[PDB]
Amino acid sequence: SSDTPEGVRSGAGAVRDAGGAFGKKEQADEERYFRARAREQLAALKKHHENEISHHVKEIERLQKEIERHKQSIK
Amino acid sequence: FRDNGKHALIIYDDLSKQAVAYRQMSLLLRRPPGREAYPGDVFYLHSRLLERAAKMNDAFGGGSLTALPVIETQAGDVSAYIPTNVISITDGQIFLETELFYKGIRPAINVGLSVSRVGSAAQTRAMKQVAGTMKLELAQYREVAAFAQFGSDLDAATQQLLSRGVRLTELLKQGQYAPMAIEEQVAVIYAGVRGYLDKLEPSKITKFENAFLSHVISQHQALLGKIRADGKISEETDAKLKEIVTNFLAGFEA
Amino acid sequence: KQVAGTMKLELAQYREVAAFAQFGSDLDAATQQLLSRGVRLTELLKQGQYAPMAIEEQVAVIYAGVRGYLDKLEPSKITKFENAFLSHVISQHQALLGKIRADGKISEETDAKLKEIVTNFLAGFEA
Amino acid sequence: SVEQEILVTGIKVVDLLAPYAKGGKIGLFGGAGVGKTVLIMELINNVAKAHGGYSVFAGVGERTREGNDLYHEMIESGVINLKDATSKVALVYGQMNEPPGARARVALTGLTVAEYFRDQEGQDVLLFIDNIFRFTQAGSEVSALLGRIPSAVGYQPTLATDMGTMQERITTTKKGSITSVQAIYVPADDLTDPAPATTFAHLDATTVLSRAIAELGIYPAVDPLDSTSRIMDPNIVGSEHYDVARGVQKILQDYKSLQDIIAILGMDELSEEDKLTVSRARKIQRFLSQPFQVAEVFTGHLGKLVPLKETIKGFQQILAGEYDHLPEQAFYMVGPIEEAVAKADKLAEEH
Amino acid sequence: NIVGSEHYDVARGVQKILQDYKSLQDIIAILGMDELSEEDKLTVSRARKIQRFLSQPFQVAEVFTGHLGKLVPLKETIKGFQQILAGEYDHLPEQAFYMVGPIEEAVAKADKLA
Amino acid sequence: ATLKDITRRLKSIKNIQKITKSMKMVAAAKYARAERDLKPARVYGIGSLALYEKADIKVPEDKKKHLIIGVSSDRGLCGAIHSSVAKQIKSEVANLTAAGKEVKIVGVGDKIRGILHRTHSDQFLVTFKEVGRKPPTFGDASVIALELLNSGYEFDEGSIIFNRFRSVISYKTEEKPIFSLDTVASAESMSIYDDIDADVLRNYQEYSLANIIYYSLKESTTSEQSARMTAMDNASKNASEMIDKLTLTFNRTRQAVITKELIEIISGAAAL
Ligand SMILES: Nc1ncnc2c1ncn2[C@@H]1O[C@H](COP(=O)(O)OP(=O)(O)O)[C@@H](O)[C@H]1O
Ligand SMILES: [Mg+2]
Repeated sequence: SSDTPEGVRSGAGAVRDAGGAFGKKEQADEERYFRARAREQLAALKKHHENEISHHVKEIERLQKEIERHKQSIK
Repeated sequence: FRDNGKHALIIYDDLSKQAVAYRQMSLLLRRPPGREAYPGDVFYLHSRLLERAAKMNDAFGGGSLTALPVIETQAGDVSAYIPTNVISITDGQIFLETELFYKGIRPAINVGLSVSRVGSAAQTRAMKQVAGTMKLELAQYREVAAFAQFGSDLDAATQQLLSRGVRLTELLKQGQYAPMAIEEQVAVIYAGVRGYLDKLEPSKITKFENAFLSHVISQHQALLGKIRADGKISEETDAKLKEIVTNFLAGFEA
Repeated sequence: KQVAGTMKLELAQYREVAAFAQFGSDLDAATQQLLSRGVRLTELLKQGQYAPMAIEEQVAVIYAGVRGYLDKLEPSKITKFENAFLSHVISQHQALLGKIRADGKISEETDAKLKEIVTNFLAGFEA
Repeated sequence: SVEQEILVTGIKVVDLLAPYAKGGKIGLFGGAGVGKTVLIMELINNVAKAHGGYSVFAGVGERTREGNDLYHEMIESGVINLKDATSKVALVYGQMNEPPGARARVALTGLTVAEYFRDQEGQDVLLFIDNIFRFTQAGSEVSALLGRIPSAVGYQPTLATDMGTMQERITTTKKGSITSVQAIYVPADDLTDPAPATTFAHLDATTVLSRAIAELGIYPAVDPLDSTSRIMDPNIVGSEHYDVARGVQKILQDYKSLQDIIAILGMDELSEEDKLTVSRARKIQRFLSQPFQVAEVFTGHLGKLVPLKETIKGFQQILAGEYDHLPEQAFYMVGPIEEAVAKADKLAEEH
Repeated sequence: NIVGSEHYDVARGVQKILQDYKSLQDIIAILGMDELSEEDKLTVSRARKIQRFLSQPFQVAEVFTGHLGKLVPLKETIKGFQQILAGEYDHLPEQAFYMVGPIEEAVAKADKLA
Repeated sequence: ATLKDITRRLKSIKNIQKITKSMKMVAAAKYARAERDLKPARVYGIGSLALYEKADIKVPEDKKKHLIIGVSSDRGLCGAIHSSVAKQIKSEVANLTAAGKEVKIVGVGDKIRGILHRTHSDQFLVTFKEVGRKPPTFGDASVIALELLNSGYEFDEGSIIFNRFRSVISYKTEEKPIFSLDTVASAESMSIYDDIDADVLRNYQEYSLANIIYYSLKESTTSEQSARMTAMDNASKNASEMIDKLTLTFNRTRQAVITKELIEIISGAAAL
């Protein structure tokens, strides 16, 4: 009874709207993934938080070389 | 009591039978029916009752009057006419279910849905320490512990947390007509959240509890009297309990 | 009537294969076509509030999508291309948006002239 | 008066997705226990202290307990002064221990004090009413005793007439203005009930609180795909505010089509583009939550008040990809986006 | 304290295994039996031996089906369910626990089919 | 029970009916390619079997060490593919470890290691991952056979267990033996066999290890796809029978609330 506007139809994202045993098979499945990516990315925050100083560091060295050029021009 | 100083408590068992005595009594007086032949003012029937449950100020006497209305519902449906009219008069609820009762959680309280406007959070000072962390460790459990079909293995990642729940779920079960005290509650809850039970088996924690509880009332009576008197679990009181659970765990099963 | 008889049919074939689009790359090249053409025609029909259009201008825009002059583009570049195709044809081709508003029917002498507008605009657009 | 404005309250769901208006009409929907006495007592803190004009709170049939907090929550906060004449609020209280003929006329004692401040004095007023469903519902308690045949589901046959007699006196004329905030109880979470569904036309702005969201800990509970304002318009709020809030709502409706796939295929079957959607959408969903100042007795956190220029900038970057390298627990219950990287460093130090 | 603490634990322990068969009927009907774990293919096969071991032939129903009405005593049901909960009969099929009296007829009906 | 609860449950299974009927059309194409690729590699495993017909070699009496290899995918929802291999594996290590030989298993793919990590958690040399998401190849069999040598474990007898694809409905789990020490590989049938040395038989048997894993990467991938088609048809037939029984309950429950609210009005007028 779906090929008619009078016959009722369903929405998008209604499986988790019921609250059955597929809505809790999916609410828990998402926590068993996005809890273990939360410590792949909590461990690599030691490195890249030092790398953003290393990039800044890189820039600093570059700018000091330019200064050096100007200082030699003056000389 | 309440208008003279003291503190009262009142249970209505139940309030779905004070409504069908109003539907019948006021149909034979020729009053026109509303929904489900209930009268117009069934909301006014329950509301003028449940607002006397006050808490007076201290320049009147300071007395209180709690109320615990019971409501029976049909087929566990909470969206009926007389349920929803009395959900929205009370500060908080305790949702008792059937699949909790039969799986084994007895008292069958849905601790997920049993919301409560906490009442200015007058839990008590020591229970705030151990059940503050318990509330979050159980909430962490319920998001992640509903598969019943496993394919992958993450014992360092997930299986440590869900082992803290079943030790705290099977701790929460109780008997009947034997209610505990609050410092006998702080002791048994201390041993669950502080990791001192993850080397048991969950089919032995209900056996672990009564052997623990009989040991502390008998041999450690001056310990529990410093939790009830001082209110809090102090840092030196944290020290003394650290041995007692481990001394008993050294010789529990032998 | 001339352009919507090819359009109402082809936006109806997209509705039957509209479930496959979520997780699909291992399908047939015909089914991967209906997911392509049907999502360009959906992007044409978007329209901002309080902007009614003249009739023969809509026969310009819909002639671009249903004939094949939008398949080689990106779907967030469809709702930009339509606005740039209209402002070029209002100003520099106003004499041909009154030859449909008078005659009514697209003759072949106009069906061969809009082929030399859309393809000679689809070159100098992507910049 | 025909003019529209904007109004900034400080909340990242109100100010981003359903913005208010100076003089508009604002209704707070949602069931029982979802957060309507908190969201209406937080806006009393935010707006009704930094305001030059006056305010009126009319209590139409609610708990007499909750009518003792707001009398004492605003004596210590300076809005009521019990010795001098510099108070800035007026209270009208007829509660749910009252016969149902007197719970139909405190809705009208409210907007008679809140009209002398608009018409007679040329001032600006704010109108706070909680709860306005008890005006309708206390008219169904004396319908058949008056002598009428009852209509559909049990309401009186004069529903949309006694309501619209009242909800047209709350307007902004050319002598003053009124900014009205009304809490609207939805009975049994049923929005298609005739008492709420005839109130969706007397209002400029709707903030609909759901319950399936506040069960996930997200607070304020406000539904992103069901709130709506009139001034969400690329000619009043600007064409940068508009492009953001029509991409937050577009990525949250993209989430629900994936949640039906996850329930069968599982999370580690999806492609690498659709995994990027769920991670940002869960980052956006957690970032819409914000610790209010009145949750300093419930949660123990500290309160935020985010300006509008930071709200647009923070959400613009999560959609771009400039925080794809963080855990989701940083974003839960922060203010600005610069506090959501000061948490991802403390989580990595205490690891 | 009334029905005896040994009986009370076979009572509440056989409702626990019966509820857990009901709480998976959404997934078994759609997906299949074959997408379950190994612990929850052992509250399914043990709670189908328990449902069948609650059907008894009555005395008044001999004239309908031609099967002898059986009366069991109390102490031979508690003893006969602890040997399905502990897991002693996990090799016998489920057609043997059906329409029998005391538990020794279940192993006898299992002895017949071979 | 009420009208809301019947609707939200019926709306859910109308979603699950679409998803599993699309998911059958996805896996009908994957099987249709994985039927094509297997018949080229059918003649590749013709050659290594033809070695053992003309020279009949067996495992003679006893070994000091052993291997067990079991292939699978990482993906679920295939019915009885993974438990038709793990339960075969536990049917042999019980049969072994009584003749005294030491056994150590390796499971390529995640789903074998998931089943056998609670009882057989100790006999694991290495584990693999990421099998069968992309189509399996021959360079994939040269990573299994190369890391199997960077292990130190001298192995003198082993076997591999895979599902031999029979038809669209039927698969058969079979076993095939592996002769890996040069002692058993140089026996009485190898007396006629010429110029290969002990150092050349070191070379030849090692290419057979990459070979015989490749023959079992082409069998267990077709059977894992064609049981992902048949078990999705039966989740789609079992959803059509659940909504047609829930439309009828919805229709009676719709009609019985029109009548219920109408008698509340008829009796509300006539009581005046
Ligand atoms: N910041 C918060 N956000 C969401 N809910 C909260 C917050 N702080 C407390 N709560 C809880 O949510 C409940 C909401 O109830 P309340 O808003 O007071 O009444 P109503 O039933 O009218 O919504 C309160 O009981 C409170 O315990
Ligand atoms: Mg409230």
